[PDB]
Amino acid sequence: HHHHHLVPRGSNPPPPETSNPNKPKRQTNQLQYLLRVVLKTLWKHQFAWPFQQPVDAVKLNLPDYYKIIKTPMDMGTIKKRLENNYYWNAQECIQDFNTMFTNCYIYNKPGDDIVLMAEALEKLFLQKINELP
Ligand SMILES: COc1cc2c(cc1NS(=O)(=O)c1cc(Br)ccc1OC)OC(C)(C)C(=O)N2
Repeated sequence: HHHHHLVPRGSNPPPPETSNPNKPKRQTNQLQYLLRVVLKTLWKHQFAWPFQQPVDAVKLNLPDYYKIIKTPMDMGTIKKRLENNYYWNAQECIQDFNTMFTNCYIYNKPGDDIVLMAEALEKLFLQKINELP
């Protein structure tokens, strides 16, 4: 038999939503700070790049990534959610950051370069969180 299962291929899943008209939303002091200070300082950091977009498991040759990580999250998605006023409160946005960091610590090994990057970003995140209004 000449079917060698070379197709169909893998793919990335659809990315998290960044819009949802029926989701409850608010603008709050805390959410404005989350965009203007928290997200924008992490985004500009030289360790941000692995976290600036949904994980492209196809490009990165990480075929196990979406087998292990079932609640993906990234700063591109968070940025867009903040820009779109998607959240109801600060907790929803903070939880997204916490999911992103937790995913990184699940997927990778302590001491890995990616983990060193997440640790540094998480330290900065926690510092900025402490000055939330
Ligand atoms: C092993 O390659 C990677 C592992 C991760 C990763 C990216 C890669 N591949 S890579 O080419 O971006 C890469 C980044 C660093 Br830092 C070190 C080695 C890498 O690939 C070998 O980012 C995410 C998906 C957020 C992750 O949690 N882990």
